[PDB]
Amino acid sequence: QNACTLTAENHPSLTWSKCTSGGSCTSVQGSITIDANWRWTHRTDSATNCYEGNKWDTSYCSDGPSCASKCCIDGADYSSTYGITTSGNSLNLKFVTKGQYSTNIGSRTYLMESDTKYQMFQLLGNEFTFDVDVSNLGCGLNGALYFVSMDADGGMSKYSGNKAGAKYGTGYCDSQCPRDLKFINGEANVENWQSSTNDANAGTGKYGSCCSEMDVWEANNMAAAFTPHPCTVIGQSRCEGDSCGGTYSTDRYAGICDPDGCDFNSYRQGNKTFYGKGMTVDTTKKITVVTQFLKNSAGELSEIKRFYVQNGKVIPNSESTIPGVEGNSITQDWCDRQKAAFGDVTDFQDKGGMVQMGKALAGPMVLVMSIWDDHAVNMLWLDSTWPIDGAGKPGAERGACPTTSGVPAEVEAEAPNSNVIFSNIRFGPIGSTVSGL
Ligand SMILES: *[C@@H]1O[C@H](CO)[C@@H](O[C@@H]2O[C@H](CO)[C@@H](O[C@H]3O[C@H](CO)[C@@H](O)[C@H](O)[C@@H]3O)[C@H](O)[C@H]2NC(C)=O)[C@H](O)[C@H]1NC(C)=O
Ligand SMILES: OC[C@H]1O[C@@H](O[C@H]2[C@H](O)[C@@H](O)[C@H](O[C@H]3[C@H](O)[C@@H](O)[C@@H](O)O[C@@H]3CO)O[C@@H]2CO)[C@H](O)[C@@H](O)[C@@H]1O
Ligand SMILES: OC[C@H]1O[C@@H](O[C@H]2[C@H](O)[C@@H](O)[C@H](O[C@H]3[C@H](O)[C@@H](O)[C@@H](O)O[C@@H]3CO)O[C@@H]2CO)[C@H](O)[C@@H](O)[C@@H]1O
Ligand SMILES: *[C@H]1O[C@H](CO)[C@@H](O)[C@H](O)[C@@H]1O
Repeated sequence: QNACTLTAENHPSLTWSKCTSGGSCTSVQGSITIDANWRWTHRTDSATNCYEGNKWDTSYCSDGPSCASKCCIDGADYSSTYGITTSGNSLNLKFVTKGQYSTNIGSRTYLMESDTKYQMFQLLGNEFTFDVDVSNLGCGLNGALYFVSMDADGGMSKYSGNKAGAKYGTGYCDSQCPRDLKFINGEANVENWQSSTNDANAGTGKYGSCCSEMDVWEANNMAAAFTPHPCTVIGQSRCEGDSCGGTYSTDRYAGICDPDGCDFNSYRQGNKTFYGKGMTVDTTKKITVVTQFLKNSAGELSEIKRFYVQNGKVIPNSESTIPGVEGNSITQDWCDRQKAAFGDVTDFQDKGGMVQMGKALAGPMVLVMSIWDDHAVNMLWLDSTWPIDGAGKPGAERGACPTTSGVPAEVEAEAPNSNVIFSNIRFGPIGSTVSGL
């Protein structure tokens, strides 16, 4: 995709903290950019849309390279159009933003090191911490902070058709191999475009974009999970059609990434009073979330540990109480037992498990922060009973939301002013971001 400048692109600023062994932390001046799929896509020579509603203009261009050449993405009106604001080390993403001519739903954003480069993190062996407020995030919504193995420049150095780069939030990928991206590998995803049946702005193209994914945080004020998702190809790669896998496909496991992950949800692991409104981890208030990516002596990822801090008390992750799935952290062995007790597909195992996730964590990964609703499962996998008839079966109950919650059109209409606030990002070696773990 080319880049256009009918609208100035000014990344909202966002500071974060790099911490050293001993607890000393240094302020870093970063910023954030919005993902290209939310941007205006128009012809390079006019304001005429190349993509509008849920369609491409195929009277103008009709294949990947030519649309990538004749179309561009433009700047983004962060606050008034997308409901994205920052202040200091704090980022607020609003759910539905109604402007004069348009309605924006959700957002996906990336931390920048510079105007043209995502801030890369190498997580293995290290510690990542942030504060989050999910208090205004109800059933059916997901405020997500995670890492994916995108390239720092959005793919510019790999794909000559991508002339927009990280500045315009290009190059996305995750463990769902998403096919709704309008540009992948520097080529517009216009071939075999099929409009979504329930999302007025979306469709899927011939191609999807895969890469490793570490879901540090997927949460609302009812339920939370952290989930590694390995891929048999570590970095960004293009997939084709149904072989992409991911959930907007016929066989979600048919592709190269694990679409389920090895998930830890306190509620799903059997502790229903640990996380929620006024609970041990109280979701009406700001929560500090600590994640440690531990190595074994061979240098592989052996364990993911979670701690919470609220009002100065360190709260270790809740004990999983599912019989046979004892433990409060994610390990290969724990994941084997979890999949067994829940009767779930061992795709995590088949695609390389912890060791394969650690290969991604050893490399650079992009930090992404988003807010969204779910046009496939109404977020029931996160905060409800899933499958909907599975009450009493181990693994089915994930939160206390009703099985009728989460329908995008309904939650968009009822809770449009929902929002999530990510703030106070701290990163460094183990023990460096919060004292007294
Ligand atoms: C869900 O996770 C909760 C936090 O991990 C956990 O709360 C903990 O409950 C125990 C009760 O067994 C409390 O222990 C208190 O009582 C014992 C015995 O009287 C004392 O020896 C302890 O020192 C303590 O005072 C913990 O305080 C409490 N932890 C927190 C952080 O509140 C729940 O038990 C878990 N629920 C399930 C079903 O496992
Ligand atoms: O097309 C321009 C239009 O896009 C809207 O954002 C879309 C994104 O284009 C789309 O990628 C995203 O898809 C997410 C979906 O909503 C979720 O259910 C789930 O599947 O994850 C997807 C992202 O990976 O949906 C949004 C909403 O349709 C903007 O809201 C809009 O302002 C803009 O004009
Ligand atoms: O991230 C983008 C994509 O995520 C989809 O949700 C996934 C979850 O990420 C995934 O963890 C979950 O996996 C569950 C699985 O579906 C069930 O079979 C269960 O038994 O085990 C897993 C534990 O949760 O699946 C969902 C469904 O795909 C969103 O649906 C999608 O909208 C979004 O774009
Ligand atoms: C069209 O089809 C989608 C496929 O996921 C359904 O979920 C929905 O009913 C939409 O109307």
